[PDB]
This record gives sequence, structure tokens and C-alpha cells, in this order.
Amino acid sequence: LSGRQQLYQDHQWMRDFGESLLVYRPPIDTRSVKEVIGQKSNGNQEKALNFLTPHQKWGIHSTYSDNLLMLTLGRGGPVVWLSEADAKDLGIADNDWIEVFNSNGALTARAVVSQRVPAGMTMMYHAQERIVNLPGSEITQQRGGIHNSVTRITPKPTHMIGGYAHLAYGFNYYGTVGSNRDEFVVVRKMKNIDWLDGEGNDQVQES
Amino acid sequence: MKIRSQVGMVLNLDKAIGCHTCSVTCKNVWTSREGVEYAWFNNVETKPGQGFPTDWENQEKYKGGWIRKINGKLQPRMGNRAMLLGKIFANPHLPGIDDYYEPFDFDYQNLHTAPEGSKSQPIARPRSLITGERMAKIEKGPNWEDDLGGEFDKLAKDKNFDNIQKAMYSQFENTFMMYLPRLCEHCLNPACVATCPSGAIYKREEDGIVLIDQDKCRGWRMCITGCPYKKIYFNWKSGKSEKCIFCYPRIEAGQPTVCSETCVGRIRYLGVLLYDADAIERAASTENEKDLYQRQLDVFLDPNDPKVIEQAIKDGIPLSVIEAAQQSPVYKMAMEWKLALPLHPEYRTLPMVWYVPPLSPIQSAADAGELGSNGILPDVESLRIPVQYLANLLTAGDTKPVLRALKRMLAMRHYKRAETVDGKVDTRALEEVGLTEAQAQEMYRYLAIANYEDRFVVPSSHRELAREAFPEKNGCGFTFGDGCHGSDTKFNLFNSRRIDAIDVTSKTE
Amino acid sequence: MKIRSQVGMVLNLDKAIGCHTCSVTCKNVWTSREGVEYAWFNNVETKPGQGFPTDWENQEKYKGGWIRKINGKLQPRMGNRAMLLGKIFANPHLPGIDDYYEPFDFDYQNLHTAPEGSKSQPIARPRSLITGERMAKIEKGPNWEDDLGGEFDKLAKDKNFDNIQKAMYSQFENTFMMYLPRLCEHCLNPACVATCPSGAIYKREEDGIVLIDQDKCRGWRMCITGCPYKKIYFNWKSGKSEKCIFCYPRIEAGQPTVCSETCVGRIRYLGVLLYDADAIERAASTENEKDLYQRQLDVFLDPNDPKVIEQAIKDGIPLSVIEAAQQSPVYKMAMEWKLALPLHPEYRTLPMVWYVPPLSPIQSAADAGELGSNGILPDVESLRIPVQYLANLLTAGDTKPVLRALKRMLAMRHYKRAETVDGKVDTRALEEVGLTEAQAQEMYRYLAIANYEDRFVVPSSHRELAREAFPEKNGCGFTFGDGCHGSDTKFNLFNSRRIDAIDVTSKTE
Amino acid sequence: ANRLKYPMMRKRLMKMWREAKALHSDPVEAWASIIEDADKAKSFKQARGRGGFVRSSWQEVNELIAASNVYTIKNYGPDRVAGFSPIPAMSMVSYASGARYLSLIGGTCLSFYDWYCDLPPASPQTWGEQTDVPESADWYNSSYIIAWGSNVPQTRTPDAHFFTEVRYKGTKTVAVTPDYAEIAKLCDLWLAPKQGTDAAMALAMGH
Amino acid sequence: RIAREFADNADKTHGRSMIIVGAGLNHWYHLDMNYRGLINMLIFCGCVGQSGGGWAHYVGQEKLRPQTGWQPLAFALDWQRPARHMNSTSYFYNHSSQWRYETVTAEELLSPMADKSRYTGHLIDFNVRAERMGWLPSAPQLGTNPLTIAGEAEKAGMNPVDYTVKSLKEGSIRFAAEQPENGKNHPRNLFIWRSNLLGSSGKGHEFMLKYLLGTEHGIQGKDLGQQGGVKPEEVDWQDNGLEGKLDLVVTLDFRLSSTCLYSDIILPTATWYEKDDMNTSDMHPFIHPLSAAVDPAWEAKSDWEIYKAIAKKFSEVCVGHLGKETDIVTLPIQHDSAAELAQPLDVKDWKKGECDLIPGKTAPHIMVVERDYPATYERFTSIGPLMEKIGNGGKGIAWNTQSEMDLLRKLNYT
Ligand SMILES: Nc1nc2c(c(=O)[nH]1)N[C@@H](/C(S)=C(/S)[C@H](O)COP(=O)(O)OP(=O)(O)OC[C@H]1O[C@@H](n3cnc4c(=O)[nH]c(N)nc43)[C@H](O)[C@@H]1O)C=N2
Ligand SMILES: Nc1nc2c(c(=O)[nH]1)N[C@H]1C(S)=C(S)[C@@H](COP(=O)(O)OP(=O)(O)OC[C@H]3O[C@@H](n4cnc5c(=O)[nH]c(N)nc54)[C@H](O)[C@@H]3O)O[C@H]1N2
Ligand code: SF4
Ligand code: SF4
Ligand code: SF4
Ligand code: SF4
Ligand code: F3S
Ligand code: F3S
Ligand code: F3S
Ligand code: F3S
Ligand SMILES: [Mo+6]
Repeated sequence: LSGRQQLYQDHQWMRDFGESLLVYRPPIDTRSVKEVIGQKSNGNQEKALNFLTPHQKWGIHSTYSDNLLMLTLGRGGPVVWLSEADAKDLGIADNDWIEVFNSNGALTARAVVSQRVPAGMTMMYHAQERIVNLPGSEITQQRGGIHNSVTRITPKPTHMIGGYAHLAYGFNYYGTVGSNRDEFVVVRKMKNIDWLDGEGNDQVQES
Repeated sequence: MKIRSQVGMVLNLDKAIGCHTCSVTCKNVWTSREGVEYAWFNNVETKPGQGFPTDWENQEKYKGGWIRKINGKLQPRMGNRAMLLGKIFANPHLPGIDDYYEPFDFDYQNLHTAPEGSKSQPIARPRSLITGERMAKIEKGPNWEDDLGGEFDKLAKDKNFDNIQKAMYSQFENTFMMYLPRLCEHCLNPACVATCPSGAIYKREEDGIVLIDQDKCRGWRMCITGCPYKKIYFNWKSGKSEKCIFCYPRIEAGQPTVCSETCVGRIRYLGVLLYDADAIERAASTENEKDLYQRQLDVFLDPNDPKVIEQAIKDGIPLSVIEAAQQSPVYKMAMEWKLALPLHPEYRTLPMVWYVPPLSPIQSAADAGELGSNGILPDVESLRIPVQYLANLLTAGDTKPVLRALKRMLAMRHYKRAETVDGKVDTRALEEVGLTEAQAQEMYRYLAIANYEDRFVVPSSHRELAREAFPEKNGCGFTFGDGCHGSDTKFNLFNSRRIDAIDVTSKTE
Repeated sequence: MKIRSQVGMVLNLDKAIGCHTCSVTCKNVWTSREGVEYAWFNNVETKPGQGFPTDWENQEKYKGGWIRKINGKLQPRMGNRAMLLGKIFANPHLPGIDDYYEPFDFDYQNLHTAPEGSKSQPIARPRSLITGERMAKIEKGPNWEDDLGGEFDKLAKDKNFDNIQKAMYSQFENTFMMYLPRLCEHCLNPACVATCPSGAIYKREEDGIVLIDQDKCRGWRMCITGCPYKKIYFNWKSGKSEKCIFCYPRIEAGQPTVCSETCVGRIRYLGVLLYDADAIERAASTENEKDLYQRQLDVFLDPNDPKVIEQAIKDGIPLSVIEAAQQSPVYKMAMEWKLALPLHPEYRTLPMVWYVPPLSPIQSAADAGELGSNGILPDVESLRIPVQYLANLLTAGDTKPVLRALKRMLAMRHYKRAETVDGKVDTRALEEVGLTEAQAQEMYRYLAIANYEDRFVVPSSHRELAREAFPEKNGCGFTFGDGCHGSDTKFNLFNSRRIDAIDVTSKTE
Repeated sequence: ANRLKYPMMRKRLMKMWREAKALHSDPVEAWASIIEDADKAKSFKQARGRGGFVRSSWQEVNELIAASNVYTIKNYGPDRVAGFSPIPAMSMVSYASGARYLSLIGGTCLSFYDWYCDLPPASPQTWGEQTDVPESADWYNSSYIIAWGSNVPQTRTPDAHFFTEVRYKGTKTVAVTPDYAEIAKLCDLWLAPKQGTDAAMALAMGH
Repeated sequence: RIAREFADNADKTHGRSMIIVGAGLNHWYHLDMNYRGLINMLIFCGCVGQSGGGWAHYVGQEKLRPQTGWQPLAFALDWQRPARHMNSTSYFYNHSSQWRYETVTAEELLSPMADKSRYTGHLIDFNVRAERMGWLPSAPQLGTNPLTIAGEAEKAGMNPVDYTVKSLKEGSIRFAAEQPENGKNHPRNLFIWRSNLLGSSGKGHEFMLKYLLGTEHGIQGKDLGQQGGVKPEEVDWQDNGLEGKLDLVVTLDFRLSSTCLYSDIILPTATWYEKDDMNTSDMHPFIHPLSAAVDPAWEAKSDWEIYKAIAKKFSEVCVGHLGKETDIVTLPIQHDSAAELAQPLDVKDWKKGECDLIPGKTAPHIMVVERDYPATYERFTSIGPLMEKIGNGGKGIAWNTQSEMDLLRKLNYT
């Protein structure tokens, strides 16, 4: 609008949604955990944690994720990073089968316990997808889900603004975004590890 | 005095990004065969950690390297000749497949062939490449500890934490991690060569590359224990051992090794080092292990010294090799700038793949800190990686040479910042570490800009010397099976003749 | 009806410059070994001449090719199965080394080592590569007749001068010469395959390349006589025969042959031809040899015909091969424009390397001549090379197809000159030869501009089909000597296993 | 072992497709007979993700696809046909292939930059530009760099050397990540704010 | 200390302080505050626009350098204008019915100084309003087959554009977004290529499986209706949402991905080592190619050849069903076009009678596009006449490209 780097956003919606000027805004509450936590207990402790999905080292998104070289240099399949404190609290040991879930869905994977992960957050590196080394879910009774099985789209009104100079449409130039880091999930160690494939090669994680 | 040459390698751990590209390219080219699928000639490890194979640095457990007896004589830690032969029916120290990891694959085809009406979404489960059986779970891999993967108490079993109060490092604010890529060291006093009963392992005279003769190896599997770096891997299928071959097929024509040219972080340097082979035993048997580093530097010879040059020519070193030695980035980093250090010199093998230690973020403190000798940039004393850990890894526990390397790197940074930001000449930091402006500028040229021609200065191995390159050029590669390759005597039971040789002798002299 | 594909080749003799570059590159890559030093898989001959080996086109002398018996059945000119076996102890028609030339080298080292005080300037004299003895004089070579080297009466013994009053051509003003580069024709009805008692020679199903199995060949040396083009050369050292392999290692991935990509004159074209294998015998056994050319064209199938396409897919031809066949420059020149003709179709082998005849300077006349149908450009009747000579070489003596090819080339020239010089459309010449403007423009595109992508349209031989490319990709090339290659049965006396195979079977199905 | 070699079709769909073609010579009408039948339509949709893939042929899948497209465009509208393909920069013509076919017939071409949440709406807001940034080589011209929520060595691997090398020119670097990420290994200082609260730190710094 | 050092450095070097930022900050709901925070730091220190300084945002490979050369090819702008672009977040939020489970309200995001009564409704209501005001694109666009509008307009005695505007005002024709579950306003055919939507980028994976695919899903919570929540005021509501919306899911890949596993048809495509193409990035200034080392293995085909063949079959199969049609296409007000100067001082909703429905200003542009369905293949395989008739351009500028088309006739033949 001004032809210069715009610090002030004067569009009606920008003003009314409180962003005419930059201001601090805390992570939003997706309310995806409190309605399902403890509803389908498997006997193990459950805990809510921030679910971050930074991009992985053993693939570019899901490409190369099934590549044996990447699977061999990584942890052989879908895994989730947990702080030592959180894992110990939940009785989870390194490489234990765990299940992460909320109102949106559930996923299964193995834990990577590490000191470099701060307490309160979990990281399932972006995309390890749904075709390799995933057992059945104790929550859904279906094949375990993926990292996006626990997320859901929530648009922001300020990203719908159009017909206003710099705030006008363009393919890939403006529009609602698929934000996802504010998500929280319930985490717990798995008990029954059923593969749902008729091989009769299932396991049970004790206690 | 017997001069020999070798293309040494230096890895700048300060620029290491722990990406493993080096490992994947080597694997694709050299070890994708059944039998060595679990073997990574080049492998990268995140420290603190126990590595691949697990706890390979624990020589009390694995018995690798050499020991210096009370009489001053060298003996493989594995035992002398008789002791070693007495262990041949079952090597008691041999690492098992589980010390590496059980190689696996996945049933991808189940995704394609799953029958109609499946009760659940089909999936690809793991299967062992050793037994072909279903694996209930993958519990180990060659890079299992990547980026501090595992509880600190487990990772901290790291041999290099010896003599260090490591409790403080289990605290979040004091967390640290580094990358250690490694391959065979192609040692001057290799423990592998010394521990092979068949004498199938040898160091090539012309370029110092150490190889396991695939014809002559008998599969005694003692060498695996002998190597303190555990860089020899048994091929469980062929029944013979294999190891990094320093990409000799490429080096032979002057090309960088695959892991060197494909190093994304641009941290690997290749350059010739001329050494006095006659001094190898004297150096490796020095009484104090903290003297091994300097004793080895003393075996390296000055390539610009006419005395060395003339001796080199007399000893058969090609002119192009001597020339390459005179512009060797490895010689500059190890001998001139003292930035590169050997990996575990205490094993007494006189390793030829060296490392520049890594810098790190400043340690946790009470406040934001104050300007130090280097201004806004770090002072060596503030780095978070404990210098004693690095000394255990590179200098037999002596922190002096590690501190010098790190301080010099930081000094170069201070000097360059004054130059590029303040537009002023400030040699205060350089003077403190004994560096001249010229040295700092050359260090910068090689370490920062690092042009391709400066990272790799590999001369030809001159395959034409003492051989017959003409008939070879004309007939090599026609692998019809003449059955005459590999022997000097011409007689052969199948009454054949070499395809790449001349049988009709000239009668005109 | 059984469809098969092959990459055929067309050489435009009108653009041929007789440089032999094609011969040198092939030699360097494939035949520089002792035993085949005298063998030129690709060789270029200047015509008129007798060639390499001498008088190879004289089948009455060399007994190559096929004959059609009175009962209509085909039989190698060499004799039927029993007749041929009766000649095995000493092939009575076999060409001797002198029919090619005695391979030689020179004593260059005498130039370097001549002793001080030599009475005369040292020189490098010839020596035999067969005996190693001094040769008093070199009297023959593979290209001895280059550029009319030799008396006319000698060169004119050329088989192609049959039925021609050649006296007039011995006159200076009527002199003419052309170049004939050639390799193996990789025939559809190869006489070599049919005349090998061991059955070591075969045509590859997927790409029609004809090869002599170096494992299975027993050195019966009958095939050499069988080939009417004398394109199989005995390796006097190995005791086995070898021949042009159509550079299959390159063709297999879609690359041009070495002689094709290195052709300086840009006269070689490579393109797929789909043929009905079930019609091979019917075509090759046609009663009149002047019908062999057309009978072969009838075996070639239209790649744009959905009927052929669907049959091709049913018969296993890869989609990329069918696609390549649809833009084949060879198909356009042989089938559509009728510019390319087979080499000696009367041998009845159904050759797959064809040629476009050459134009030539106008013949000697009383005056400077007058404008003809093509203006200042030549009319086919004025060309100095006798058309009957070209017909003896390419169409079993029938001048009709040769005249058509030559006239069409000249017509294109007339049409293009009107366009580029007069800026006018003149299709008079094209209409006279039955060509459309579109055809002339496409001919021009391929023959004149001749972009790389238009000269070579080679599809992949798809080595992954019906084989296991994965384990091969991972382990091919490690020639340690597993002794398990070359056989389907796994059992082997040395109790070994294939390096590039998987021995541990999956137990999960 | 996971390479796709031939065109594949869900068995239930193939069965109905071929039976439909046996009663409807025109493929558009064959498709109609299947899709307009609730039981038939449901039979192959519920088979999604439940095995049963069988080898088909390019001719078969191309006809079915074309027929389905025509039927949909004719009865509902061209915008009832859509295609999702992203990041044309990684393979320009490959992206163009489907986008061109769809655009010619009126189908919808779905965006990706916003969808993936790679679009920083703050860019259009501040500069009226989707995204335009300095090349990695330009990092070398900087004398002070903060790597904020960007895991350079892991997610910008081929360009990381510019970051590690510029340090030798005297450039100071700072890593801002909640966990001890790979990027921290390369910097002079590691700041670890609670994830999602970075704007607070930026505001205080601006202050 | 760092704020000071950062600024001091920028002052001394005239802006050579830089901030490399990524998804660690950009994937939060309030990504804009994270970014404006960093951006302000850089602007206050004059770092933007100076070599060695500025905002260095790195995420995906979004920089296709030869932009205006590629755009006409990708969206057939050489033949027809405009195409049908759509912003996917709104598209999936709508069609995979994730709005039916929304927990976040616009009300709780408003400034405390805003008139709450002026911003009531579900988040999706704001999107529908944005759509009808020409702010954002729609897909499907209208609740009636856009190929039938021109016919009805002719019978009404008025041109298609005026007929559409009149129908919209009166409500005889409605934006499809208002009734996404009525059975005619959802996508039915979806092509997926160079993407693993169902195994990677698809947020709300289980919702996509349920609503788009019609298969079992792992959703654990109740939807708005089941919770007795407030239904939207711009979108119709039904307790039992429409499931299995996609009639056909076609995926092109070289490996059997998660998306392939859930598709109806999988087409084998050529790997990057088996086809020709080009690649560029934000990271460096070089353009280089993908090349075929060997012909695609087995029956794989490049994406280009796959769609060319589909275009060929479509062109013959559509005969008798689709001919030379007239399409009514909505187009949102575009940034970098004179129309971006739409609403200067406030926001007026024509449907609320706050202003007239003026396409291109208070609503989306209403364009007429002629399509020659039988000629789809011939157009796909040729560079259209619009490059010569209209020209080429982008980012607010245009130019004549006749000389380039002349060159192309010689390079590609005609
Ligand atoms: N919670 C959460 N959600 C997030 C993100 C997050 O951080 N957190 N990240 C976003 C972001 S930033 C991105 S960039 C998307 O995931 C990228 O997804 P996409 O499916 O395109 O890549 P991918 O690599 O997975 O897909 C590539 C597929 O295409 C195949 N492929 C690759 N090349 C080709 C080609 O040339 N032709 C064809 N036909 N296919 C090809 C490939 O096998 C794979 O299946 C997304 N959602
Ligand atoms: N190896 C690899 N590289 C890739 C990709 C891939 O999948 N794999 N994908 C590419 C694509 S498309 C993208 S979008 C990028 C994404 O890559 P980046 O932009 O690097 O994105 P992230 O991985 O999400 O975040 C980077 C790091 O920031 C830290 N972080 C997480 N949350 C926060 C936070 O709230 N505040 C701060 N200050 N830091 C935080 C973590 O250490 C995390 O690893 O990578 C690109 N390159
Ligand atoms: S590092 Fe290499 S040369 Fe040295 S002992 Fe081990 S295998 Fe032998
Ligand atoms: S030098 Fe060659 S063989 Fe050795 S680790 Fe590197 S790539 Fe592998
Ligand atoms: S030309 Fe070749 S294929 Fe034909 S007969 Fe001779 S050697 Fe055999
Ligand atoms: S095709 Fe190959 S082998 Fe045959 S003549 Fe040509 S270069 Fe020689
Ligand atoms: S001990 Fe020697 S015999 Fe082979 S297995 Fe080792 S090189
Ligand atoms: S880990 Fe990466 S930085 Fe080089 S040493 Fe290996 S390629
Ligand atoms: S006859 Fe046969 S046995 Fe060998 S020499 Fe000729 S191919
Ligand atoms: S003679 Fe020369 S013109 Fe070509 S065919 Fe051989 S390279
Ligand atoms: Mo992205």
C-alpha cells in the first residue's frame, strides 16, 4: 500500500484481529487432548506433550523414507524423540513401542530417548509415513497412523484477506496456511503389539 | 633412511555437519554385496557414544593395536606370534554380528501384492538379511546413536570420557555433541598387517594404501581384532575380510577418494606426506604414549628440503609425487599450522588419517559474558566441549596440542573479523598463538574458501612404472577368463596365455 | 508372425569422406590385443578394389553365404551339415593371414638405443607380429588399395565390375573412386550362425545383435568361411573367432556404437527396425535374387500401425523400443524414401546394415554441357560412377532401385536450390521421382542438418527385463573370481557362491 | 523391491470396470453405470488402502481415467476434476504435465506453498512478495548471523559449508532452538527459548 | 547482549547482519508474529536489501527462476486465460470436512478493541465470505455446472457475465462453498503426482480418509453436531457428513507410497534418472537438468508422457459428450494487477447489501473461457496463439514475445 516495507497493517481485518502491529501471541489451544486422554487406557501412564514435527534427517519429507540406506542409517522406521525425563516418567525405554494420539487420530512408533530434547516437547521428524514398520494401534484397532493423524487444519482469518494491495490473491502468494506446531498429543508406552497381518508374530511389552 | 610417500587425509571436524553422505556413496560403490551389507568402510558416529562396532575404542575388551613391552619391543595387544596362532581355532576377542547390527531389509512387496479384502492396511515388516526370517523388531543399526540417540548414561560409557567428571554433561544446559566420520587410517605401522597369519594384508610401496589380498586371504579373521579402529569387516559370505581400499582405483590416476570428493561439508583434504619408513618402529615404540603424536610428525619429511627431495628421487619417488608433496594441504595442517591431529595415537599404529578438532558454542555461564581476548568471538577457555574429551580422542590425553589447534582457529577468526568488519589489521590473537599474518591468510585460503584444487592435491600412482602399461592399455578388461592372471610363472594347467600380454617375442632384440 | 526388434544402421555413402576414423576408434577399443591385431571389425575400402580380406566378395572362391537349391531349400554355400563337418579337419576355403596382411610393428627402440659411433643414421625397421622376425619389406596392409593405390588392371579385378565393359574407366578423364566402410551386417538370416558346428554363434532376441560366445566357441573356424562379408576374424592366439559386437555394451543403455558416434562425416544413422522373424526363411529363399531386396523390406513392419504395435507388445517388445521404431531414421531411409539399400542382398543373409549410394562428379563429355532437368545441378544420367557397378554392390545387379535413390537425392537438391537461391517453390524434380515437399524437407532435415538426436535413435536394451538387475547393480564388477558366473545350476566344485547374487532366501515369502 | 513397474488398478474397480464395458460400449457410460450405483461405488472406495492391486495396462487405465474425467466434467463441471502437484521448481516440466492437461479442460490446480505452511504471510504483508531471499553464497557476505528455527546442517545440507566457512572470516553465529539441534553444533552461542515463544524474544531484542 | 551485538554489527557494516529462519518458527499458528518480530529487527538495522544482510527464509524449493516462461506452459496460458487456481488449505479444510471438528473460534482471536458482534460465525464462514468478495479463489466454484451457464444466459436474452451476476444476487446461482455436501459441490476426480499427500503433507490424515476416501479412519473425537455446537451461518449443516467424496484417485509415482496404497489407480512414473526436465532453487543461481541415463524401466513413463497420453485418450473419449464449450470461470482479485486496488477504506459484503456485486472489485472477476475439448491433445502438444496475440508477463508487467515464438518454431518445429 505504501510502497515501502510495511510495519503497519491497516486492513480492517488486520486491525480487528489485533495485528495492525506485531504483538506477542501465545501458542493456540487446539483442545485435542483433554476429551480423549484416559478414555481407552491400556494400563500405562499417559501424558500430554507438545507435538513438534521438524523435518527429518533420513528422508526429504517421505521421499527416501522407505529407502533401505536411509532406514539403515536411521532407526529402521517410524520413530519419535522424547526427553529422558518424559520417557522415564512414562516408563518408556529407548526403542520401546509407543503410541501418540488425540482427538484427531493415533500413530504408533518407537521412541528415541535423548537428553537434547527438552522436557515438555516431543519431536516426530517430518514424514516417515505409513508403509514401513508400523504395528496396529491399540487406540483405533487399525494400522498405526502417521504424524499427521494427530493434526487437523485450523485456518486463520488474517490469511483470507484479499482485494487490498499487498493483501490480494495470487497462486501460492496468499491464503490460509497449514500450521501445525501448536499441537499437543497424549503419549504412552504400548502394551500389545499386534501387526494385524495374520502372521501370528505379535508381541507384548511388559508393564 | 628410506623415503616413501602416501596420500594422507585430514578431516576438519569443525566444519563437520554429520550428514553421512560420505557413508552412503562408499556403500553404494563398494559394499552393497551380500556378505558386507552390514559393513561401512566409512561410517560416521555422533559423540558422546560407543560407536560402530559398539565400544570399538575399548582395547581392553577388543584387544586392538600394539603394546610396548617392558623390554621396549612392540607386540600386538592380541598377543605375539605364538599367542595369536594359539587363538586361531576361535578368536576369543572377535566382534560378533550383534556388535555391529543385524542387517535388515523390509517386505516392500507385501505393499504391492497384499490380497483383496485385507482386514487392515498392508505394511512392510523387517526381515533379517542373515537368516531371511521375520524380525519382530529392529533393535540396532550402524548409526543408532545419531544425534545423542539414547540415554546419557548409555552414551557416556564412551571410552573418551575416561578421567572426566561427566555428571555435569548430563544437564540440559551443558549438552554437547560432535561428529566423528572415519575410515581406515592406512597406518604406517598397521596392526592388521602384523596380526594376519597368512600375510595377505600389505601396505603398497608407492602410495601407502593398505589392502587385504582377496586371493591370498585365508579367512583366519585375526586381523579384525588386530585393528584398533575396527576398520576391517569380515565378509560373512565369502569367508574373507575386506576393508576401506582408499579408493585406490581413483587415487591411482590422481582423483580424490569417493568419500573425499562427495563430502558435502567440504571438510576432507587429501595431500601427500613423505615419510621415513626406517623410523617407523622407533617412533611407534616410544616409551610415553603422549610422545607418539610428535614422534610421528618427526617421521614426516620436509618436501621442500633439497636433502629430502634428492633422497626421495634416489628412493624412487616420482617427480609429480614430490611436487604434490610440496603443495600438500595435509602437510600444512599437520606440520606447519599444527591444526590436524592423529586419531588415537596411543594405539601405536601411526595413523595417516588426521583430524582438526571442532570448536563449539560457548559454555553455560552466570550471565551473557564479557568481551574476551577475541572480542565478541569465543576464547578457547569458553568452549563447551571439554578439551580433555578431545585430547582422549586425538592426543593420548594431552590437552596441550588440542588447545593450540583450537586457539589458532579462533585466532584466525579474530584476525579476519578485524579485517573484514573493522577494516583494520589486528594481529594480537595471532601473535598470542605464534601465527604470522601470512600463515593466517593461508589457513583461511584452505579452510574457508577451500577451492577444489586446494582440498585435493592427489598425484598419480604412476602405474606405468616398473610395469608394462602398453599391453595392459590394449588388453585390460576383456574378462573372457584366460586363467593366466595373478601369477608370474607362465606355465598354467589349462594351456592358455594372458590376453593382455605379448607371447610372440621379438627376435630382433 | 513373431515380431522382434533390432537397431539397424544406414551409412550415407554420398557423404562418406573415407577417413577411417571409424576404424581407428573400433580398433583402439576392441581389437588391440595380440591375436586380433590384424582384425578390423570396422574397415573402410576404396572402390574399385578387392578389399579386406582380398576379394572377399568372390563367393566362388571363398564360399560364403547361402545358395537356394533346386528344391527351393536354403543351404550354406559352404555345404550342408554333413558336407561342412567333412571339412572340419582343414577348412579348404579358409582365408590365410596373407589374404588379410601380415601384421607388423617397427623397432622404434633402435632409434633410442643405437650405439655411439654408428656408421649411418639409425632407423626403425619392420618386424612381424606373428613371428617376431625382421621383415625385409612390408608388402600388404588392411587398406593397401586406399585412394586407387595400385594399377587399374589390379583394382578392376573388383568383383563388382562383373558384366561391365570396364576399359573406359582405365582412362584418366574417366577416373572414379568411392568409399565403402563396413562392419558386420548383423543379419536376420546370418550364414555364420548356420555354419558353426558348436552353435556358439547366436542372434540376441531383444536387439538382434549377433555374437560369438567366447565360452562356447570351440575354434572350428568354419564360420569365417560361412560369412560372405568376411566379418568374422579368427583370433590366432586364443584359438577362437571374434567379430564386430555392434558395441552392445553401449547399445544396451541407448548409446550409439563407437563407429557411429565417432563417424566424422556424419554419415551413419542408427534406428530400430521391427521384423517378422517367422518370415525370414521365406524371404531369404525367394527364387530370383533380384527380389531379395524387396522381400526383405516386406519383412520389416510398420511401427505406426496399431496392428503391429499391439502384436509387438504381445511379443515382448518394450514400449520405449516401439517408440524409437516410430522415429527411426533407418526406417525412413529404407522404407519410406527408398534411399538406403542392402549390401549384397544376393548372399541371402538379409543384412541389417544398409547404404545410400553416392553421387559423383558428372562424366567426361564433348563440351561443358547444357542445363538439364535439374538446371545447373546434375541429372542422374550424367554421374560418372557407373550405376551398374553400384547395382552389383547393393541390388544384385538391378539398377532400378539405385537410380531411384540417386535421382531422389538430386531431386531434393534441385528443390532446395530453387528455395534457397531463387526463393521459389519448384517441385518439378520431386514430382518426377514421386516425392512430396514434406518428404523432401524431412530428407533434408535428416541428411543435411543431421542433428545428433536425429542420426541416432537407439532405445535401451532393457537389461532389467526377465533378469535381476538389483543384485547385479550392487555386485557386478567385483571380479575376485567366485567361479560361479556363467551357469544356471548353483552347484560348483570349488564350493563357492556368486558375488552378485543373494544366497540367503527370504523365509517370509 | 518397492519400484512401481506397471499400471495398477484396485481389483474391485477393475472387475466392475470390465463388466460395465461389457454392457456399455461407450466408456463414459460404462463409468456412469458404476459411479451412479451406491453399492458399486462403495465397493471400491472402501477397498482403498486394503490391498487387492492388480496389474492393468496403459490402455485400460488411460480409457477409464479419460472416461471418468469426461463424465465428471459433463455432469458436474470441470472444476469437479482436480490435481495436486507441488514445487514446480524441482521438476518444471513434470509439474507442468498435469497442470497443463487440467488447465486446458478446466480442472482445478491446487496450491502448495500456503498448504505446506512454507508461505510466510508476513512476507506479503511486509513486502507484497510471496518469498524472495538471498542465496546461500550471500551468507558469506554477512558478518553476524542468527540461525533461528532453521536446522541448517540437516535441512540445508548442501549449503551448510557457507555457514561453517564464513565463521573463519570472523563472522559470529548464534543458534536459537529449544532443543540442542544439529545447528547448535555449528554456532558460537546456543539460546534455547521455549518453543513457540520466539516472537517474545524478537520483540525484546527489537526493544 | 545479542540484540546489541547484532545492531552494532549492522551499524558498522551498513546492514550486514542476517537471520536465517525456517519452519521451526513458520509452522506455528502465529507464524506471522514470529516473522514480523525477526523482520522488524532486520528493518530497524537496515539489513534488508544489503548484501550480507536481511531476512533469509528457507523452507521448500519455491523459487522456480524462469517463472514467466514456465507459467504459460504449466497453466495453458498460451491457449486459454485464465486457469483455475485454488488455495489448498481452504480446499482441504472444506472438502475433507475438518471444519466439522473446529475447536478454534474467530471470536477468541479478535483484538479486545474489536466489535465482537461484527465477526460472528465459524472460521469457515469467514472463508466463504472471503470467496464471494473475490478475496480468495473457490473450488468447485459455483453450485451449478459452469459449462451450462452460457446456455441459460442465451435463453434469458443476456450475456453470460450479466446473467451470472444477476443469478448470484438473486440466489438462483450460488457459490459452491455454501453447500459443500449437497452432492454436486465436491471434487470427484483427483490426480496426485510428485506428492505423497496421504503420507506426508496431509494434515488431518484421518479426516481425509473418512471424507475424501470413504474408508475406515482413526478420528477419536466428536464433530460439532455430536457436541451440539453452534453451526456455521454461511454453510449448510447435516449431522451425517458426506463421505467418500472422491470417485477416482489417480496417483503417479516410482515407488509405492502411502498415497499409492490408498489410490484406485497407480501409474508407474519415470525416476529422476530416467527423464529430462529442469531444476532451480532459492539457494543458488544455476539452472540445470534432470536427464535420462537410461529409458524408464519396465512400463514406467515420464509424467509428461503420462499426461500427454491421457490428454490423447481424453480427446477421443470426449467426442459426442463435450465439444466446443463455453465456461464461466470465477477469478479472485489478483495482486500485481490494477484490480488489487479493490476496497480502499473498509470491507463491504455485497451479499449483506453493504455494496453492489461488482466482479473484480467487491466480488471475484467473472470470466468467459472457450474450451475445445476435442482439441485438448493438439493444444497440449503445441504452444498456443495467445503468446503472440496477447503477449507474456507477470508481477505487474507485460511484454511482446513474438521474436521468442519465432525462435521456438525453429527449435521445436511446427
Ligand atoms: N505436521 C506437519 N505437517 C506437515 C509439515 C510439517 O513440518 N509438520 N511439513 C509440510 C511441508 S513443509 C512440506 S514441504 C510437504 O510435506 C511436502 O510434501 P510432499 O508430499 O510434496 O513431499 P514428499 O517427498 O512426501 O512427496 C513426494 C512424492 O512424489 C514422488 N515423486 C518424486 N519425484 C516424482 C516425479 O518426478 N514424478 C512423480 N509422479 N512422483 C514423484 C515421491 O516418490 C513421493 O511419494 C507438510 N505437512
Ligand atoms: N533433510 C531434510 N531437509 C529438508 C527437508 C526434509 O524433509 N529433510 N524439507 C525441506 C522443506 S520442504 C522444509 S519446509 C524445511 C524445513 O526445515 P527447517 O526450516 O529447518 O524446519 P524445521 O525442521 O521445522 O525446524 C528446524 C529446527 O528448529 C528447531 N525448532 C523447532 N521448534 C522451534 C521453535 O518453536 N522455535 C525455535 N527457535 N526453534 C524451533 C528444531 O531444532 C528444528 O529441528 O527443510 C527443507 N530441507
Ligand atoms: S586403521 Fe586400517 S591400516 Fe590401520 S590397523 Fe586398522 S585396518 Fe590396518
Ligand atoms: S576411501 Fe574409498 S573405500 Fe575408503 S571409506 Fe572412502 S570411499 Fe570408502
Ligand atoms: S555379416 Fe555378421 S551376422 Fe552376417 S553372416 Fe557375417 S558375421 Fe554373420
Ligand atoms: S559397432 Fe562397435 S564393434 Fe562393430 S565395428 Fe562399430 S565400433 Fe566396432
Ligand atoms: S587374518 Fe588374514 S587371512 Fe584374511 S581374515 Fe584377516 S586378512
Ligand atoms: S558426514 Fe558429511 S560433512 Fe563430510 S565427512 Fe561425511 S560428507
Ligand atoms: S565355427 Fe563356431 S566354434 Fe568358433 S571358430 Fe567359428 S564360432
Ligand atoms: S570413413 Fe569417415 S566418414 Fe564416417 S564411415 Fe568412417 S568415420
Ligand atoms: Mo516445505
